[PDB]
Amino acid sequence: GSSGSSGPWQPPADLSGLSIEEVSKSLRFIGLSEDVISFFVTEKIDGNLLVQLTEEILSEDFKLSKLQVKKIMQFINGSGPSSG
Repeated sequence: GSSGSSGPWQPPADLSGLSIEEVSKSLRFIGLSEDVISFFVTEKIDGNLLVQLTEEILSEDFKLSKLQVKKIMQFINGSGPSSG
């Protein structure tokens, strides 16, 4: 494809290295709220940080919704045999 809008970007296999900026797009994959994304970039949250974050820290500190914490966790781990 010459010119125009093409070339879809996506997150790598491992989330241990991404930058605070890459994270903003990392969540875009699943499609989260505009507030959630910025909530990470504003908290200096990066790739190495995301992987470090846990459901407990996401519900204790972040205190995000039950759905969010569930969506973010699924992104970190990656495993998902349920296949919604």
